Amino acid sequence: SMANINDSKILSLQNRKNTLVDTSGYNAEVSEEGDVQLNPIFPFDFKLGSSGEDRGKVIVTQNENIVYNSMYESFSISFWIRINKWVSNLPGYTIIDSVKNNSGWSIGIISNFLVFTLKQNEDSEQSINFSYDISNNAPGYNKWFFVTVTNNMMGNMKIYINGKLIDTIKVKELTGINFSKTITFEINKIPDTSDNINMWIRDFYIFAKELDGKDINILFNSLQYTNVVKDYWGNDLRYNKEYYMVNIDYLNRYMYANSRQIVFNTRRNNNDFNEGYKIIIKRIRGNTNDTRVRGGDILYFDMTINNKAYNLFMKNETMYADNHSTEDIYAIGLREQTKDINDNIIFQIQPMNNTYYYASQIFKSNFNGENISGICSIGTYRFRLGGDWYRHNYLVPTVKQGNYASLLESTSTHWGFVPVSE
Repeated sequence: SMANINDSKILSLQNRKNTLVDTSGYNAEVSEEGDVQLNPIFPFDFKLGSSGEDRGKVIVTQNENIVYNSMYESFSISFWIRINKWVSNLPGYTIIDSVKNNSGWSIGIISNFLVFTLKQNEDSEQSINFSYDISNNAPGYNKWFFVTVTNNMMGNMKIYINGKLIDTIKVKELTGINFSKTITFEINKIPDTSDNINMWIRDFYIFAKELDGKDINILFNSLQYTNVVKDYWGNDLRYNKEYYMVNIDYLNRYMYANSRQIVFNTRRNNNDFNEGYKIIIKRIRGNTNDTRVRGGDILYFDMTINNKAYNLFMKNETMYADNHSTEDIYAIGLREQTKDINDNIIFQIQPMNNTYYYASQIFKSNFNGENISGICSIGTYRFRLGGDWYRHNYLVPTVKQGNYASLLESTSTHWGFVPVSE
C-alpha cells in the first residue's frame, strides 16, 4: 500500500487530461515551451526532442518552502523514462536539470550512462549512474525503464532501475549545497564533449524521504499493469500489429523460413532490427475492449511471405539433435491458413519482464487454455530443408512438451516483440 509512501510525496508531475500538472497537493507551477507532445493514452507520457530551436521544454517551479524542508536531509526522485535512440556512443546531454547558481542536482545521459549528480558548487560534485549492457543492446537501449534515486546526507546516494539497486556511494560532505526550486526537462547537448533523440517521461515524483527497496518496488509496481504484455521497448503489446519476434538468448538472430520451417539467421545489420520476416499476433480469447495482449490470453501467430499468409504451428515430427535427446520436442513451422482454428496453431502467452528487457513466455495450449501442454523454446536441430540431400543443423523455434516445468526458468523460453518502423 501506497498510502504511507504518498504521505511524503512533494511533487507529482503528471499528464492529466492533456495537461501537465502537479498532483502532490503542493501546487508547483508547470509550464511548457516549444515542441512538447502529450500522449492521450496510457502511460500519458510527454515527449521532448533534442533538435531545433522549438525544442520542447517543461519547467516545474516548486514552492520554495517545501524543497527547503525536504531536500537537505533525505529525498527520493522517481520517474519512468524512455530514450530513442540511446546508442552506446551517445554524446552528453543534460535531460532533467535542477541546478541554479552552480548548485543543485541534475540528470544527464552520455554514452551508455544515465547519471544523477549532486552539484555542491562550481568545482565540486558527486555523481552516480546506471550503465546499460552494450553487448545486449546493439540497436540502442530504447526501452522504458523506471528510475529511482534516493539521497541521504548522513548516508548514501543510491540509484535503482526497475526496482533494483544498481549503484550506491557514501555521500561526501556537501557544505553549502543550495537546492533549486526549479526543475527543467529539456534535452540540452553538452558542447565540449548528430541524430535527434527523443525522451519520453511519465510520473515524475519527488518524496521528502529516503525510500527503501521494498517501497520503491511497491511504487514501481503501482505504476504498471503487470498483466499487459509489453513489446521490446516496454510499450503495450498489441494484436493485429507486425513485430519482429526475437528470442532473448539469440538477439543477433532474425527470423526466417525455409521449406515451411522457421529458422534463425545471423543479422547483417547488428545495430538495427530490420531483417527477416515479421509475425502478427491474433487473438482467440482475451479482453475485447481493446487490442492489447494480456497474460492468459489465447492466441495464434501469422507470418506473411510473398503476400501469402501462414500460421505458425507445432509440427508432429520426430526431431534430431547431435548430442541431446529430443524427447517431447517439436519444431514450430509454417502452415497454410484454414477456415478453422486448428489446435496445433494455438498458444497462451504470459508476460516475462526482466530488469533489462521486456519479453514473454508462450505456452502450447488447446482452444480454452485448460490444457497447457508445453512451452516454446529454441534450439539447434538436424533437418533436410530446401535442396538439402543431407541433414544440416538449423536454429529453430520449438515447443517442449512432457514435463516442460524444467524449462520455465530458462531464458531460452523468453520471447521479445520488436515493433516494425514501417
